[PDB]
Amino acid sequence: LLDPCGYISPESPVVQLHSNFTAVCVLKEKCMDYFHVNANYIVWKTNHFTIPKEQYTIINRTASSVTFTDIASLNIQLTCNILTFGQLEQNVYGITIISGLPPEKPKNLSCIVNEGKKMRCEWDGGRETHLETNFTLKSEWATHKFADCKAKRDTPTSCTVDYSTVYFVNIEVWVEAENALGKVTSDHINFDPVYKVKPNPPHNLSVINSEELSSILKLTWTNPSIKSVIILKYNIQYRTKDASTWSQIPPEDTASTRSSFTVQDLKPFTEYVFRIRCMKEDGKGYWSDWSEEASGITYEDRPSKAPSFWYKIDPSHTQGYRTVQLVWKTLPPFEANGKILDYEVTLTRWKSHLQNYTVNATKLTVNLTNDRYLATLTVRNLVGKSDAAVLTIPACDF
Amino acid sequence: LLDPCGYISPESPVVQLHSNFTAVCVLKEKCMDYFHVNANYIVWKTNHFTIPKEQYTIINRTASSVTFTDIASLNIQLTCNILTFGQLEQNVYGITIISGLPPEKPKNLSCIVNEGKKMRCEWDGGRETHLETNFTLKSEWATHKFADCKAKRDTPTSCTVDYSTVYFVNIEVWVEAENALGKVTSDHINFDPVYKVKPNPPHNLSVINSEELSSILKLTWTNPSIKSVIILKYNIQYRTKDASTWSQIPPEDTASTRSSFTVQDLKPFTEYVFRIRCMKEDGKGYWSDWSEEASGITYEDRPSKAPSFWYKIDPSHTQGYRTVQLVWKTLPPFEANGKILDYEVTLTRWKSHLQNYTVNATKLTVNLTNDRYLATLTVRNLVGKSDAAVLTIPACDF
Amino acid sequence: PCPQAWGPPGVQYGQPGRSVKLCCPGVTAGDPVSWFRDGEPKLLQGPDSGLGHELVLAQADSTDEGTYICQTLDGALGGTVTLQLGYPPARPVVSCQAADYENFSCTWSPSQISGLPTRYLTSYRKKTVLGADSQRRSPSTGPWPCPQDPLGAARCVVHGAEFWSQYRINVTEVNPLGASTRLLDVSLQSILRPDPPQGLRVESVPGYPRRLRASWTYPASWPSQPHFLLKFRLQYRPAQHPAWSTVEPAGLEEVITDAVAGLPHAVRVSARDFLDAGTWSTWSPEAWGTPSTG
Amino acid sequence: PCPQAWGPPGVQYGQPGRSVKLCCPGVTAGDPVSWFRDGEPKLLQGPDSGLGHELVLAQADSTDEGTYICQTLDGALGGTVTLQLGYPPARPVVSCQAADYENFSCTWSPSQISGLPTRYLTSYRKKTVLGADSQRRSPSTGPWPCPQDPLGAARCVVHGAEFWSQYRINVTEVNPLGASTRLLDVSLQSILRPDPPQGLRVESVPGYPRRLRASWTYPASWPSQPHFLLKFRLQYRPAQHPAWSTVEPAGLEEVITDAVAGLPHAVRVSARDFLDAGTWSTWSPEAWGTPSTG
Amino acid sequence: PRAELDSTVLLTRSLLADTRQLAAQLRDKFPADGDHNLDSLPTLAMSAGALGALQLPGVLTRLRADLLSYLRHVQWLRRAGGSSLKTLEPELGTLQARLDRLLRRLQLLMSRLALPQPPPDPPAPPLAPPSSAWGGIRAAHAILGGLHLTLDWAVRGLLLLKTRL
Amino acid sequence: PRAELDSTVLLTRSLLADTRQLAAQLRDKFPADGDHNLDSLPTLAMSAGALGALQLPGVLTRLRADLLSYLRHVQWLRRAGGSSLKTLEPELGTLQARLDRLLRRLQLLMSRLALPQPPPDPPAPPLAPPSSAWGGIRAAHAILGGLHLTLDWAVRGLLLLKTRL
Ligand SMILES: *[C@@H]1O[C@H](CO)[C@@H](O[C@@H]2O[C@H](CO)[C@@H](O[C@@H]3O[C@H](CO)[C@@H](O)[C@H](O)[C@@H]3O)[C@H](O)[C@H]2NC(C)=O)[C@H](O)[C@H]1NC(C)=O
Ligand SMILES: *[C@@H]1O[C@H](CO)[C@@H](O[C@@H]2O[C@H](CO)[C@@H](O[C@@H]3O[C@H](CO)[C@@H](O)[C@H](O)[C@@H]3O)[C@H](O)[C@H]2NC(C)=O)[C@H](O)[C@H]1NC(C)=O
Ligand SMILES: *[C@@H]1O[C@H](CO)[C@@H](O[C@@H]2O[C@H](CO)[C@@H](O)[C@H](O)[C@H]2NC(C)=O)[C@H](O)[C@H]1NC(C)=O
Ligand SMILES: *[C@@H]1O[C@H](CO)[C@@H](O[C@@H]2O[C@H](CO)[C@@H](O)[C@H](O)[C@H]2NC(C)=O)[C@H](O)[C@H]1NC(C)=O
Ligand SMILES: *[C@@H]1O[C@H](CO)[C@@H](O)[C@H](O)[C@H]1NC(C)=O
Ligand SMILES: *[C@@H]1O[C@H](CO)[C@@H](O)[C@H](O)[C@H]1NC(C)=O
Ligand SMILES: *[C@@H]1O[C@H](CO)[C@@H](O)[C@H](O)[C@H]1NC(C)=O
Ligand SMILES: *[C@@H]1O[C@H](CO)[C@@H](O)[C@H](O)[C@H]1NC(C)=O
Repeated sequence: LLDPCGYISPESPVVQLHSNFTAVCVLKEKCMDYFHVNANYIVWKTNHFTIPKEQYTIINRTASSVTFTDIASLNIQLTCNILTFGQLEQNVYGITIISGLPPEKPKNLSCIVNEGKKMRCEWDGGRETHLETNFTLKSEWATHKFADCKAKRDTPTSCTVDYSTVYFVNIEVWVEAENALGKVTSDHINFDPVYKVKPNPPHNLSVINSEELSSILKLTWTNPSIKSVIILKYNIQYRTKDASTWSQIPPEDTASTRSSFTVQDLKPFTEYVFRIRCMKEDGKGYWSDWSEEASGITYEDRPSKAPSFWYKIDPSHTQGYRTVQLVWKTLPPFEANGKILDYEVTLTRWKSHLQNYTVNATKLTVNLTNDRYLATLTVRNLVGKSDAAVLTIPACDF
Repeated sequence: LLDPCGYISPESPVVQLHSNFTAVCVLKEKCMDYFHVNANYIVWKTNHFTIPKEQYTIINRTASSVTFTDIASLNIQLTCNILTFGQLEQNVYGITIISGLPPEKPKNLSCIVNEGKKMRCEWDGGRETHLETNFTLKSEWATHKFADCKAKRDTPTSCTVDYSTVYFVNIEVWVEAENALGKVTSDHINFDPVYKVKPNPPHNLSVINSEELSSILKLTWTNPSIKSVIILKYNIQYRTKDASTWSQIPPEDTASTRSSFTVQDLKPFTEYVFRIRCMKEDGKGYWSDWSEEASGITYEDRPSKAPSFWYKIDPSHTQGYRTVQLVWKTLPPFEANGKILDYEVTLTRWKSHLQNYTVNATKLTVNLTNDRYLATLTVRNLVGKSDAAVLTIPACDF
Repeated sequence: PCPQAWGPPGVQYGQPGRSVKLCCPGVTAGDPVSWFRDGEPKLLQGPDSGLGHELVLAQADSTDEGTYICQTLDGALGGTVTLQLGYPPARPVVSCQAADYENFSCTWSPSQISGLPTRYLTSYRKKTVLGADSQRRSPSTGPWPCPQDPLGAARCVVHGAEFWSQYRINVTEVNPLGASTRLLDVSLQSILRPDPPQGLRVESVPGYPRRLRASWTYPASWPSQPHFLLKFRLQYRPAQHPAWSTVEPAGLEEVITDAVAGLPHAVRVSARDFLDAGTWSTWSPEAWGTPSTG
Repeated sequence: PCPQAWGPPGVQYGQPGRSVKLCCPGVTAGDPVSWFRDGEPKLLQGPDSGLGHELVLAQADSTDEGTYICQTLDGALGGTVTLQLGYPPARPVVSCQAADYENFSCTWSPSQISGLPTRYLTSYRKKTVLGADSQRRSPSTGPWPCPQDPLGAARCVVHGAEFWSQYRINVTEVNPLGASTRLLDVSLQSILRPDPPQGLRVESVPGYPRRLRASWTYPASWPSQPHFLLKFRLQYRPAQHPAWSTVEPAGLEEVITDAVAGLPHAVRVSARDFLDAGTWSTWSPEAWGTPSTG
Repeated sequence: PRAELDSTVLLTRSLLADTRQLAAQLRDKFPADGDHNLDSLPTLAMSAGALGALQLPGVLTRLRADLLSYLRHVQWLRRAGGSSLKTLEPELGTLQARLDRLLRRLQLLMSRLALPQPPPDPPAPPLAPPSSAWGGIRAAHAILGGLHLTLDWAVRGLLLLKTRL
Repeated sequence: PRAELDSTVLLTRSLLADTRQLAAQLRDKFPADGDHNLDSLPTLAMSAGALGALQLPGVLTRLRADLLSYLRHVQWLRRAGGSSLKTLEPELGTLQARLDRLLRRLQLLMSRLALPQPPPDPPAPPLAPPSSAWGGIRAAHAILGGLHLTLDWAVRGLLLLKTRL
């Protein structure tokens, strides 16, 4: 009576969905004698649901069996019971039926060596299997097997080896997927780790001007340590502080290792932000992230044309004089070519000595006589003065 | 000649900042004989910086020593050298001097038992010490010591024990801070873990109306499993879908375990969002997070007063008739008391049979005779019709 | 020498379609005797030559139901037997309950009456765990009678029952032809269900327009004792509303705090052992109350 | 029997403030002799009674510099000695360099001349690692002479030097009174510095307004060999700009790609062993070029 | 009464609730049908007829012997148990950490109440490991099912003590 | 030439750069002043006078013997080394994983080039652990300093082979 009598076979099977499974319950002689029962008295239950009597098959007087077809439940819990003394169910044995599909051959397998970190590989898993599936990254030379890489529970589609990367030697790598229902290996790939490096982006980026011209800014940065193994290539992008999209330098112009670069054809007095990325000259691998942004300002330069210039005139409060209000408009930024420092106005009477007035405003009230004057206006920055706007203001009797 | 000759003492000392430290370099007899030198020829260097000759002190012909005062550098690297054959420095021995402060007694130590998780304790660390300092949570009964809890490198101010929480038994807990420069223990605290539980917030929150009245909404939710050990208390907050701040039910009204609550005094046809939190009735511990938000809508009810009602009148195109344009304004939401389903207009001529017209708009064109009419307007929802607005429109000769 | 009777001393019983073997009561074993059906003179025959001490019927059909007369070939009336037809008993249906920690009780009804004098044998035993055999009876865990007090009520009574042990009750329906024993596993700690509280009253609480006080007492069949308290679950519902609200009061009182102002409320409560033993009681009679105004 | 002379055969040397002990050259040891200062008749005395074979001077001051005459008491002129005053040698200052993988060279200057015939002994040895003593010389790692070709040039020459071994060069300045040996550790792999490239030329590249081609050759003192290449570092700078830009060209050519259009550019380059041995060369002569227009 | 006696009854009720929930969840997941037995558990020969009458050492002594047997069996499940029952953690381990803790606390209780301590009894030899995973599942039902009776009477026994001390 | 010969010289240059950087960083952090020695390293008795002349087995044989000694010493630092040098990881471990890998690859190189293999020489007995942390630091300088010479001549030796095969 004591200890679980009889057994269920197979012990703990795993089968594929839509396949067939036959379960056999066999009773030990001692239990069969004691309760005065046999296979015909065995009833099967799964997850508290009674299996319909029409599905049983007595294989022998000692054992009963059932056959499930087109299995569609992921976790059939099977229990075998006897109806003993009658109208009483007692547990004989039990088993858990797990179902699923075998793992698919991993495809689109790829690896990457981030400078300073060990090799990391990624692969595409196939159909969900609902079972605990182990992933092991395998790698071996024709004369040597490397330490297995066991994927983490959280990241079953990626693994990170425990050995440091060794460049310039071909390594054979592949991933092996295996679970209780089947074993399969992905296709083997062959490559030199040097072609799967993902360097860090350049750092210590600094933008420095040049007090010569206004259309050049010098970029400086510190290359990543990985330059000792591969030759770096770069991509320099630039835009105006207000632009919405980035432009790009022709790749051919930045196709080899360097630690500085001079950008030309920049707009005057415009602030620019720069960002860079780098990789091996041959393009084999994946692009690194963008570097930190850097800002800079161009040098001074002078206005490219004279400003628009006009005036208004009214009678003065002083007999014999006229009050002339000179007015002008602030140059557009692209024409101003920089911070306006101040203005200079000149006034010359026909055949008389020139007078000059520096003005920090867009209007000036002066007391003029009734004679004809020539008026000019230039604007000055650190580099020099603009050409003058010149007008003849005729005499009042004209 | 071979193997490091002589030694530096003390082997690898750790001292407190602003304290004094004396270092002694002693030369082995074999080295002293070979190079024909002695203590007076010993020069001391630290981190590539030459120690000024005036700071040496010859303790004996075999050993030289230096004394540093008011030590302010965190990691003096000390090396002892001989000037041998002359104008040549050779390494004798070396030591690393580390400095800092002893750990302060941890204060404001507190623990929390999140339901389903093990006990977690937090404490305030003191002045930075710049040295690797271990934190170990200690706990013991008067007759038994519990497993030590080792703080994690990332979280040195918190530790999470490895044993499951056992409520209703007082446990003595404290944290011990120790490092190379000193050992100290925080003050001991005593408490029953049952008073440091932080239950999860209620889930499965559902808002259900009641088709009786319009000012009641019934709240339902599933209490957290922790209700088996402590009695829960709640805080119910509510506001209108457009309100910016939350209101709150009087705590006294929700001071004991429950799985439902009926909110009263709600505005008609207003959408309300609810959120709840719970804790032990006595207030000993820390408040849990807010539950998930829940939305609901009140039942229908009818307008509380008649709408404003007026009209415009113009000559009709049919001889003998007048075109009367009745117009009204949509009730304010707080007065509408719900979705307007439709309107009903009635027209009664003095001593004649009433006519009624259902209108789904805010204007109606009708052809009336030249007699006097009484016009009424009611608005109807699922519950009923409003009181009517009544006007006398006088005859055209009035 | 024939099987002693079942009920009355000169009547025997049988089932249709089976075989029934009648004997002549008052005749020396070995005397040849004749059998007749009442009112019909044809001499019946039998496999044993045709003249033994016992009549046999392989027929057993409805036409065979009636009164029979046996007589010796001399003409002497050897006795009378009545054949009543029926069917074996069906398995009875058994349920148990218990409102205290000492006694529990079970009841049963026939699933079929058969038309036969269906009397009942009732017993129960305490199952053990050693399980060498069905014989571990030094305290004698065997069959114990369930006495039927006025010999009806259809219920076993257990006095001095073990609170935590598990019992397998053996109710056997018997008629003169067999048994169909009902076995029902019962543990006092699982099956227990107290009666609902009595005297539930609801009262307003002046000053608080949304609180009501409910009070009630223990059921009389449950003696108040410090070892087994009861937990309680109270439900309340405003008139015309469809869904109950549930609270779990401590003790014999409960202040409801979310009652809708000015509306009748229905209230009902049920009881269970405070350590979640057995199952919850049936709901109490509904009680109504109305919160104070203001 | 007196110390054989240093330079010329009848002159001896001394340092001021020290003790100097003159001997009479042409007199039998044991004959008493008299000493006089040139032009001054006073008979000088000495600790050895006052009449020995050797004059002693504890004075040694500047007034003692001049020509001395010794004569026996008979009047016979026994010889002449000249006292020249000076100072012990100072420690010399030594530097080495090497532009090839075979030979390296060191030079030295006196830190003090003293006024004495300061000749130099030069040697070097190959340090080992067993270090039982300074005697492991079966291949004889001892002192090897640095021959001075026209017996000047102030430089040792090493032929057939070990490329990777470390050497401790022993330069000893000597005068008639002592030594002050300079020891300088030198490893060919650490000290090496090639000469700059020659013939640096910059040319425009038609069609590309912002590319220039730089070319150069190896230094003549560096034979081109597949075992030790050189890496190169090129610098360019627009006129009036303060900061150099650096690139590291492969081979003897480099296309500059960020030259400012229409502006003169300065260019200079330096060389180092391709396996980062030794140190970078000095900068080349500046070369100028101008990008094409368009 | 006393605070130490109040606390022990409260923790048993907590553990009783934990045991009932895990026992019902387990049979819910692995529906064993029929009465399962193990030779090593004690027979709980107590009719609750009269329980006040019993004296103080016996109530505490019986709980200690029963709980020690249950503790070994809980530990036995964790060590040699079949993989089928890994789904019962961490709930099974918290019960282990709680029942062991309460048994230890009871020994402390006995010292403070000056009750005679039982003589060190000879521990029962080790239980053979289960012959299969399902044998382990049946064993899990016996321990949790058997436990939720011992603890029920533990609450009761401590409550009897509470009415006096 | 051959691709296998190109690859080995390239990896040595990579390892040489790694060794130089770690050696300069280490002396930068622990400024040992003076020439440090260990009895177990080989004397690199090669003047680079004439190196083409030497035949193929000897160049490869000398590298293998020297590199095997350096490998043991690198391993020796990791196992019994003092805590003072924990700051040199993971840089020291990558070098270990790289130098060991290159030495193994060279044995494969020898098979493919059909060079006579040396007889299995008797391995040197274990080095005693350092007597102190600073003795370990001096030992670290010798291995990295000694290595950045062996590797320099390794690049050179492989380049000599490259001009022919
Ligand atoms: C439940 O109770 C019924 C009756 O109370 C039990 O039925 C009895 O079972 C026994 C053995 O299985 C039958 O055999 C009898 O044994 C006695 C003693 O040896 C013998 O003197 C009789 O002549 C007969 O052979 C018995 O006929 C039967 N019915 C009765 C006693 O009315 C039944 O076994 C019980 N079920 C359990 C305990 O599971
Ligand atoms: C660097 O070179 C100088 C000279 O080339 C070395 O100086 C010489 O050192 C020796 C021993 O230290 C002195 O002693 C001499 O030994 C010989 C042989 O026994 C003996 O015949 C002499 O009478 C004298 O005692 C020697 O005076 C001295 N100067 C010389 C030779 O001019 C110096 O030791 C070397 N330093 C090294 C190798 O570190
Ligand atoms: C009745 O038939 C069953 C068929 O399943 C027999 O069970 C098998 O018996 C063989 C005998 O060697 C074993 O090898 C198998 O392992 C058994 N099946 C299983 C699933 O274990 C059974 O033995 C037969 N009855 C008798 C008395 O032999
Ligand atoms: C010269 O004095 C020094 C003082 O530091 C002596 O060094 C100590 O010698 C004692 C002798 O037993 C040791 O116990 C100490 O451990 C030594 N100091 C240290 C720091 O180790 C030294 O011994 C003296 N010289 C001689 C020849 O005795
Ligand atoms: C077994 O599988 C076959 C297909 O291979 C299917 O046709 C059949 O229905 C399944 N069940 C049986 C044979 O009981
Ligand atoms: C999968 O990995 C787990 C953990 O290492 C292991 O227990 C299990 O047996 C593995 N499954 C198979 C099929 O090997
Ligand atoms: C040592 O410490 C004292 C203070 O305790 C200080 O005054 C002194 O300057 C320090 N240095 C010495 C004594 O060399
Ligand atoms: C601090 O912990 C680390 C890691 O366990 C240990 O190596 C170190 O010795 C500890 N420090 C002290 C002072 O015990």
